[PDB]
Amino acid sequence: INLQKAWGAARRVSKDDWLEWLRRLSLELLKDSSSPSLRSCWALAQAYNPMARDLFNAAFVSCWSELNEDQQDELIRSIELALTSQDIAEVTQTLLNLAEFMEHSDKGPLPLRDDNGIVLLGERAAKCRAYAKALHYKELEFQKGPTPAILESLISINNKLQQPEAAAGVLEYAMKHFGELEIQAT
Amino acid sequence: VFLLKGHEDLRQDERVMQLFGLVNTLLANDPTSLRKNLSIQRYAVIPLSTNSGLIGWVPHCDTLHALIRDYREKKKILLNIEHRIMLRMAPDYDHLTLMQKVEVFEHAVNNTAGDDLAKLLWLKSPSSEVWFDRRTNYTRSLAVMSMVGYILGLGDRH
Amino acid sequence: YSTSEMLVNMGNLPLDEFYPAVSMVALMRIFRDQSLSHHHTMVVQAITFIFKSLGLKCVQFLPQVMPTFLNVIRVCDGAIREFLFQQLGMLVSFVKSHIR
Amino acid sequence: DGNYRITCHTVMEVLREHKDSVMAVLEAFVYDPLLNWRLMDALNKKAIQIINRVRDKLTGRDFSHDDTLDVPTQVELLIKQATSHENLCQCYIGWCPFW
Amino acid sequence: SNTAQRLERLRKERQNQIKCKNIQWKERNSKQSAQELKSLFEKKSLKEKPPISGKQSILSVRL
Amino acid sequence: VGSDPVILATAGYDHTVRFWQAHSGICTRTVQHQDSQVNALEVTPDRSMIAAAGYQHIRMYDLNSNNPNPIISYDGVNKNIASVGFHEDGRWMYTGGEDCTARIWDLRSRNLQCQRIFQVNAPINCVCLHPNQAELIVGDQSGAIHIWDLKTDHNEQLIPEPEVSITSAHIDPDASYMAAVNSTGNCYVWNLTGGIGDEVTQLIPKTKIPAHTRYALQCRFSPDSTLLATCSADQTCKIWRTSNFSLMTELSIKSGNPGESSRGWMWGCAFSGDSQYIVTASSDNLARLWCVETGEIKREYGGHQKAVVCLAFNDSVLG
Amino acid sequence: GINESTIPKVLQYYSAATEHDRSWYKAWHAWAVMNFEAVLHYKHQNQALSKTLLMYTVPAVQGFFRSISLSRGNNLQDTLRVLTLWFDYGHWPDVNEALVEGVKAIQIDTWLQVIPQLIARIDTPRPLVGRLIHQLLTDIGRYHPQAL
Repeated sequence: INLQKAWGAARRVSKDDWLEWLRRLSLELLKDSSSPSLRSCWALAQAYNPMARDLFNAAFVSCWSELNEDQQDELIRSIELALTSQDIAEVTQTLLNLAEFMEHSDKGPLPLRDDNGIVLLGERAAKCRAYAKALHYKELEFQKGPTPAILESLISINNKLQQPEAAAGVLEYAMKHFGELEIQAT
Repeated sequence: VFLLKGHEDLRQDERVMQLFGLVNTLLANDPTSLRKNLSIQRYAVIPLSTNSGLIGWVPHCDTLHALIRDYREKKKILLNIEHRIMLRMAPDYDHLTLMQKVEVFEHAVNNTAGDDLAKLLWLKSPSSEVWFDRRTNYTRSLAVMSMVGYILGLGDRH
Repeated sequence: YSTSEMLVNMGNLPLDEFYPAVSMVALMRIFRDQSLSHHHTMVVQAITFIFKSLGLKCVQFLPQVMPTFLNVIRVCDGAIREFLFQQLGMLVSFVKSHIR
Repeated sequence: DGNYRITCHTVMEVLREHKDSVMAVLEAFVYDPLLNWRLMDALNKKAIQIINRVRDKLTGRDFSHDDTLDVPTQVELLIKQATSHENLCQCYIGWCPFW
Repeated sequence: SNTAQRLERLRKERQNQIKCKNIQWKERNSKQSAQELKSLFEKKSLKEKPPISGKQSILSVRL
Repeated sequence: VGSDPVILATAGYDHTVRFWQAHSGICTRTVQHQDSQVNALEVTPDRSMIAAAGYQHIRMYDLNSNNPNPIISYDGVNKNIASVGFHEDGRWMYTGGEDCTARIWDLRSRNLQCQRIFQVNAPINCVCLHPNQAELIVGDQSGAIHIWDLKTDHNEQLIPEPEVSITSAHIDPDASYMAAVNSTGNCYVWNLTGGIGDEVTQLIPKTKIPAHTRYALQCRFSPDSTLLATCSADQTCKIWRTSNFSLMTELSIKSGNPGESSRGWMWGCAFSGDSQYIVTASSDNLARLWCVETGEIKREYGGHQKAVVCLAFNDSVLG
Repeated sequence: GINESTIPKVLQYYSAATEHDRSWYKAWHAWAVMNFEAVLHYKHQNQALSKTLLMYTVPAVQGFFRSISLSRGNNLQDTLRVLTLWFDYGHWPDVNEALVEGVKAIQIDTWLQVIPQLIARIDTPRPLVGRLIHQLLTDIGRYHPQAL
């Protein structure tokens, strides 16, 4: 219930402030997680920051389930703002791992703008130099409807993933399972 | 750990293990094949008589049939949904002509989306980096046995 | 790889006992290194609370804590060793017959 | 058509380049008097055609004896046969063709 | 008794089992009647060269 | 009761064959057919007995009386029966089996031994009879059409293209063309024998009509030899003319909704005496009555519970 | 193709290649395999003389043994083709002298890969070829008793 103050600050502009905001958010979650097991580690979190980073995923899911639709909705738009604000790899990596943890859970991925925000996360991880995650999101978009933009994007990712043969298969897909005289020369 | 087999002739299996050993050597000294890390997994076969033997136990491996069965039962999905649909549309499936079986078979695969193995391999991957590495090995290891098995003429690959 | 498995909950463990599992591995990570010797005083006071809070469901965590906990007492020196014995005396009072 | 087909092309080229090496081991296998009984269902006449079939499959003269097929064309024909619905439906039920 | 009931029970289905005519395929033919085959199954009724028109009377009474 | 000028019969996976009439949609009689599925059924020229063949037995049923049992049954074959047929005078019955044997059965209960056996290397799917009752056509799964002549014991082997299995073949009653279809939808038409005297059995390739992109199931002519209807697996039936082989009328049963996804194939078709109304039996557990001009259906029959893959429709010769 | 005149021609080229540059694996192997292919061509010819296959079998055996000692690690094909001639044309006295010197010349640690083939034909009914198998099997047990 008090996570909104930790989330909704909007006063973070410098890189250090984002780092301070991340540790304040991580510290807040351990304080009230509706589980005595996580509360006991709150004291060590203040005296040791690295032990609180790996507990961010466990703390977040505990509080997120308790909140109702209205409370959890405000968190979602705060996460969207955090993702589309800075370009620091460290901050994005923490949020990227949170999304993957929710997908493996049986409750499904956390809601976002469009289809759990696969489009937003897909282009966000490209600049973070984590192409394993980026390829996964692009394939999810392809399963719904193939488009020339997606086919071009898949070729680029595989080329920088040291898989020249995998990118070759994408071209053959457009040669026969797509309109002719449409493949760009690039 | 071994697997003591009875009432089975393992002399033939010993001879095909030697054949796979030759294929591994052939792919080892090929510059275009060595770089892709192509190989065939083998297990020890020690025959003891004309109808007995001793097969080595390969760890960390589970059969495909049991792998799919666990996934479907967890998702509250019947193990033989596809088989039931074919029988529902035509109970005498085993007696239909060649053209009629195609209609029943094609109808079953269209009403059920086959992606159990695709999602199974991802839910067992701790991260996305590991998931991509395992998928690449799976694709290029199934292709090797398909061509080698074709030359050897392997059958009954249930 | 087992530690990495628990961080993502690959076993689909229910959240009721998932939190003690993920908390335990995090504490042991900063407990196996002699560099963080100053934090060893208070981390044990948190481990003993987890065992007390759970009760009979902390048995499966014994194979993780005990091998490291006994090793630390052997190598640590000073007033910490006298404090660890009292804490070790509280852990054996929670799990009774499984310390065999 | 990506990793799978390209890998199949690479493996087939290796086998055809070393045809003699893999033919010698198979010949010592089929021509074993005490081991070919299960494949016997003249006396060695059937063993002759088995080796002939293997040699044809290693030269591309398998689908049609009239012409010789290259690796890309031979692999393409195998893929069509393996995934064709006409061949899959005839399989045994326990084989799970639909899976 | 036990088998007495079965004996009369078996007769009940015997009455209804004689209502079907079964013709088996014997492996016999006119193999030696090569010359006689020109008329046994080789009638060759080449006829009906003249065509006849119709007035759609087949469906006239149907609808 | 078969004491009507026109009769209609449908059968399929429902294990029961329904007898219909063109005047109304009511079902006259229901006959039972256990532990088998009907491949194709045809009525004897005497119009007093019908034949149903499927899975190693050809059960014969009565029409004048009301007997739901197979009064006459045939056995001996070890595989399915592709199709059956009768001589114009009802002397002998020719049956095509999946066991690669095309044989002729004798309808006389005496030691006539008028049966002949023809052997091929591949299982057959369709058997056709020449209008003069002197020649016969055998088509296997290898795409090779064997023209079998009854006068002699040699059969010419003709194959338009290999690797493709043919499904149906038919000859118009007026003996003007000879068409057949294969597993890719191509409908090959050859000019039939012009040697009516000594049966020189010569053939030439007349035309090829590219249509039916999906599987082609059955092609059949019309009594007036002016129409040609070919079934297909894409739920569409196209009627072709004998003048220039153009699309005369196109028939379809697709609902236009992507959520169905080929709900049922279109198996068989049949013409009437005047070649005006056609009867079609699809695998959607129902049969429809169509018209060659308006396109829109005339009547619908939905008394079956399972799919129907065969139908028989004959009427009076005059029309 | 391999004809009655092509085979004598190609043997001249391969024979000259061996002497020009010895200790070449692809040189001895190509000449040795051709002789093995030559006898098979003549064997199929006369089944549809003992002294007509002798001029090709003897050089083939000598050629394979040279290649075996020259590969030392990838000679599975070479060590297997020897058994084919040994078990089928080893009953003639002229072939025995080439085989006995070859076995002694080559290293003992080369027959391990072909142990299953040797055990299969222990019971050959020809005493001239049967006893030759026993000597090397005993020699294998002398050095590697736990493999046999």
